[PDB]
Amino acid sequence: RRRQLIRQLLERDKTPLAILFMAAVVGTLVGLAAVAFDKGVAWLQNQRMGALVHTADNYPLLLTVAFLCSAVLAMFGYFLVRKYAPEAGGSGIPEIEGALEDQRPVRWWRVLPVKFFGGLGTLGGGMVLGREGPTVQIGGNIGRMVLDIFRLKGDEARHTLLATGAAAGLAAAFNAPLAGILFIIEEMRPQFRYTLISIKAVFIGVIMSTIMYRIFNHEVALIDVGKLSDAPLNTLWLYLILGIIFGIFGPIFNKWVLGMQDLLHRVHGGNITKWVLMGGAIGGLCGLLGFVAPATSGGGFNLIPIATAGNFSMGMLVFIFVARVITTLLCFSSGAPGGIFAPMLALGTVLGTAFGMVAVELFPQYHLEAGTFAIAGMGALLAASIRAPLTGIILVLEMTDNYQLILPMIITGLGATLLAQFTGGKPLYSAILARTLAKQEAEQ
Amino acid sequence: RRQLIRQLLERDKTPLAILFMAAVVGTLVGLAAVAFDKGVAWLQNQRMGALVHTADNYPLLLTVAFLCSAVLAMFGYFLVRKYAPEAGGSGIPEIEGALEDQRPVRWWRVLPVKFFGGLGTLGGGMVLGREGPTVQIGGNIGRMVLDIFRLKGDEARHTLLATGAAAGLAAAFNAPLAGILFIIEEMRPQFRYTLISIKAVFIGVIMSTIMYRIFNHEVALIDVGKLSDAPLNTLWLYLILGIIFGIFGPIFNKWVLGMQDLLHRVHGGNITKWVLMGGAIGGLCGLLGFVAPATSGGGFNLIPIATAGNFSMGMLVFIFVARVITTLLCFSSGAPGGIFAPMLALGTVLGTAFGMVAVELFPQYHLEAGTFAIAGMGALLAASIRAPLTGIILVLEMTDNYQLILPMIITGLGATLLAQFTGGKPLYSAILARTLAKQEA
Ligand SMILES: [F-]
Ligand SMILES: [F-]
Repeated sequence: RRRQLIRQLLERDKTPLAILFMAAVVGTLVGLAAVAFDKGVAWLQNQRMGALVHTADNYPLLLTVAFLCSAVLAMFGYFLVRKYAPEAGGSGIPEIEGALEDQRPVRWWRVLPVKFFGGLGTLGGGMVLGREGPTVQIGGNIGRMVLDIFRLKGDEARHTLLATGAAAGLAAAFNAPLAGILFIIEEMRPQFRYTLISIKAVFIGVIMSTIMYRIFNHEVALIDVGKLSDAPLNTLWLYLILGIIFGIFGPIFNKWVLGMQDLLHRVHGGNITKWVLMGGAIGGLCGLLGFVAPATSGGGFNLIPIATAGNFSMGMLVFIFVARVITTLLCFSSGAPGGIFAPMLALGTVLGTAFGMVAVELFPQYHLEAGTFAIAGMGALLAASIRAPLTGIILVLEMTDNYQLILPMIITGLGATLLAQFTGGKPLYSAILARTLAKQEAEQ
Repeated sequence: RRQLIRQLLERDKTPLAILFMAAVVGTLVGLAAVAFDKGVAWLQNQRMGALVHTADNYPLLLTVAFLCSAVLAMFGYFLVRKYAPEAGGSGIPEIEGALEDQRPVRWWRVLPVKFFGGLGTLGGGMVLGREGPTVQIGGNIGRMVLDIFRLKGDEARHTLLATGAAAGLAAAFNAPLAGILFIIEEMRPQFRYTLISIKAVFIGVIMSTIMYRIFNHEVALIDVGKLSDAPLNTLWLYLILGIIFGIFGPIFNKWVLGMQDLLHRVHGGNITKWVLMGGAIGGLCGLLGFVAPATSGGGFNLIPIATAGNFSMGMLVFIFVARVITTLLCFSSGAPGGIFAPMLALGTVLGTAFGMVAVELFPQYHLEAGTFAIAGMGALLAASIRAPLTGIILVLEMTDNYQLILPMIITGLGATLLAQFTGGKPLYSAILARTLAKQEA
């Protein structure tokens, strides 16, 4: 196989100029789409705040329009899903993972407007769900759309522009080019066999995406956490312990999401009307909570900087974790459109923060900042539930810019994946793609 | 399909034996890396103490500089030609080859040869990098524990071979991420599926890196400080720089390939002419290493000086040209040692130089030449080696200027794109190719 290799080695990294140029087009569109989705979600969150001020006096009246406003956007969001694109329910990452395995269709004439407007409903409603879901799926669909439209032939191209769309989609959601590129080549591409995905092409797509997000979102980070302290070698072992804690919690959380998926399916049975109604119910609870306890609802990015800063009481940190596990499960396992990726960042941060606080009081010889532990914890549920540690690590890095915590981040994440393996849990995105592929055979 | 459904449910279940064994490879590679590194510096130190003992007679001191290196160089080329020829050059093509199951991992021979061979050429003050030694030694250690413990399986032969080379790049740069990424972007078999456990390579890189940190904490290899940000209206300049690196990459690639041949003439393959040529080249490096230290050595000392704009335009043009020369000479001569880091110094100098032109041409941009230095620093890597992802994340891990991530990515990508469009190849892949073809011929 030697002579073939020599031929192959000499022909390496020669992506067809067509695919390279098209990567740039996919990037650019995904980016603008992502920017819009973001700007849309923000506008609805804002009109909702403008309603609570038009009725800021009558608390029971105000507690009502807080509920209804979400409920309507929730329902409308669930409705676009169940009626026109069932594949746009849930995250949007198993579905494009499916598409990379050539085992799920990319119906872009339906998913684009369903994911976009349906997500705009759930997120803009104030539900506990992340933009990644929508942007990744949207991005890949936009990937497919420019494939079809220019009728590019080849396996390389289909897989490439599909992958580029998802990577440009993740990048634009977090202002995280490296994490987008990495996510594809760690999680997203097909895991069990070879593929022809030009990394350089995913690259170009991602760049263009990130430049578009930059044209419209310059000067304000999603997460400013400032420059935290260092970690001395004698402190490293504590991070292993935090990893192990995520590691056994990872799989447990995974069960609750799959389990809740089932338990919630009972309530509506498949029925579009019960389902939509159950959507406005969960939706409204979030709009409500988003007023009376805003750290238990929404994206959770706001409470990231706070937990890292030490401005939360252990009691509040325990409250926020428990509550959010509850609302994360409700919002995602109910099948609304939207990711579960970003909400795992908040759950991560909170849990680590609290660990840091206990680490500070038990160990003053160490000179701890509980904030280093929050930051090692932020990508850690990503590690133990999604089993994409290399991506959560680089993603947290890009968002928090605390490179001195590298060793700490890597060790925590790693400890989490190891214990997630060892206690019999599985990558959450893969376990979802599976039940969906298996239902695509059970009813046959 | 039903195959897939059973695959997804079984995903990321690396055999515990492979995981525990990664820990030991990483540790052994970390230790070995450290030892290699302290060895090199010690010898570099001695040579500095010999120039002090004779610091009066200028033509005498020029001599003992030449000789101390010449001898060490000779001892280095010697250990390779005599006991382990697969430990000539960089060492990455070889391990790549190994992972393709097309080259042998003779660890009983490569470990001591690459270690002491590297010790000589590097410690003598030649323009080479510790990666070659450390990645090869690390892969070889990986095979070594695999043999010794008799681990059967393709996954085990491919994983432990990989975690060893990642751990050895991590340890030579204090870049745990770049270690990991180099495996997935460049080292792994590029044209077919492989069962290499990413989680396991990770573990090896952690243990490797920790070892290095036990013995090298509190000092970084490159400190550059915090540089300015890069305005959107400033981004197109980085595209241009990457274009410049993109056309030069392939040309420089030809030159390393050709100089390999043109030096292979001088000695014909003969151990004595070869080891002698070695001491001339090494002698030249210990000599330049005193009269103009910027033209010789690893190159790390001038990167901060270049980034802080503390060189003149002329002094940069010189240093660059001077290094193109002493880089080809040192590495195309077959001396044990990587070409990977000497590209970092090259990429930095070109950048700074481009940066300085930008400053005087566009005062409206409020530019800092150091930002082009950092964008360029991993750009030659992108152009010649064609691992832009590993380049970018490596420079990030060493320079800590993340606000330059767009400019760095843009320049690097403009580098790979133009390298491809001008017919250049992945230099590591071109070398493994050359070696596999000269095999079956
Ligand atoms: F998700
Ligand atoms: F090299």
